[PDB]
Amino acid sequence: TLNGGITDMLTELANFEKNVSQAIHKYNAYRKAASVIAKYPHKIKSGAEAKKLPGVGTKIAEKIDEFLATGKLRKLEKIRQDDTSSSINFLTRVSGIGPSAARKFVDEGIKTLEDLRKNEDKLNHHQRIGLKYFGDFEKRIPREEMLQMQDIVLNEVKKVDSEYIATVCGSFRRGAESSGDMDVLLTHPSFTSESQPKLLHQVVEQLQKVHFITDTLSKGETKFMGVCQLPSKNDEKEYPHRRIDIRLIPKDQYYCGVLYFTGSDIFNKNMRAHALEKGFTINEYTIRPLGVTGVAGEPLPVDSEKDIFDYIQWKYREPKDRSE
DNA sequence: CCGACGTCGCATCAGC
DNA sequence: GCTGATGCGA
DNA sequence: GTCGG
Ligand SMILES: Cc1cn([C@H]2C[C@H](O)[C@@H](COP(=O)(O)NP(=O)(O)OP(=O)(O)O)O2)c(=O)[nH]c1=O
Ligand SMILES: [Mn+2]
Ligand SMILES: [Mn+2]
Ligand code: NA
Ligand code: NA
Repeated sequence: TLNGGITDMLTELANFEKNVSQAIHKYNAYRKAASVIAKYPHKIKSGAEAKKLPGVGTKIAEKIDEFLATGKLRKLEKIRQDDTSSSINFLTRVSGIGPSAARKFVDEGIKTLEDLRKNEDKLNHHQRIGLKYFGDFEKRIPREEMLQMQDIVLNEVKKVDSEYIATVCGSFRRGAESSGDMDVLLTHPSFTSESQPKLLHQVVEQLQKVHFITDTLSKGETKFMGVCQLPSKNDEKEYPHRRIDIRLIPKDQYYCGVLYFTGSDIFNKNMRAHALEKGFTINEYTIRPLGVTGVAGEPLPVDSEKDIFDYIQWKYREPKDRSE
């Protein structure tokens, strides 16, 4: 919060670029700038000072100058009172409503949650779920609830077939005190690259049967996106509904998957950079050697996370030490 | 100057 | 009905 | 919007 006013500003600008102007690369630019400023251990005195940071250029330096001198940005203040733009930006907070749908809604006079509630038949299945759990989906999940959620998922998975391997990844696996969602990775010895596709279905079905999974956003043969909720403790207040994903991955690509979806974002980029250095290319699925001309060879056998590290001469890093 | 900038599974649309 | 495009989330 | 080939 050292430069909180600046990073709040850049984040708000980022959102209007994505949701209103539909300029995804400007969105990412503003977030890159906000992130590098968020890490900078001094209170910024000038735009010139900030411009030394990678990701902060001429225009943002100009904006920072205006903010420091006046306490605001004229453009941002203006788009804030724009009823059309502020409404488009807001509606995209509904899961399933992106920039395109939000624009169409506002175009025909639908600008609020209240308006969405009045117009169910113009909402697809995902958008209806996003509306129903609008509040819940914006809450974070305390680690304690995540632990209880993990208890349920690992138990039910093993109950379906004890040969399943399941891992809760993401921020939880890195040991975070709270999480945005629950990322579950699943594999099974009978599922390889060279291979039934009811393997995901039976796990989803069992979680529905014990009433853990409450809604489905999408479900194919390899990826489930949905909603879950912990059971209510006696006559206590109900737990918020939570977002849960389940990914079914071939055995031979499982740990490349666990690595990637454990993160963090930044650790992943660093690791992949070091791999090219050492002559390897790592994606979410595999690790392949690069020839002298840059030609990628066959995927290398991986039977653990650590295997990936050994391939690239890196010593195993604990998930709790993967913030970068 | 001017193109890159993460990527891909699933739901649903657009065209035929 | 089928194929490819588009929107969306993360 | 920022970067860099
Ligand atoms: C979206 C995204 C995902 N990942 C792979 C690694 C992210 O850390 C990770 C898990 O994704 P997540 O749930 O979007 N992020 P998180 O679990 O670290 O954070 P949170 O608990 O959802 O807030 O998956 C990336 O490497 N880059 C990304 O941009
Ligand atoms: Mn997550
Ligand atoms: Mn996630
Ligand atoms: Na800079
Ligand atoms: Na949305």
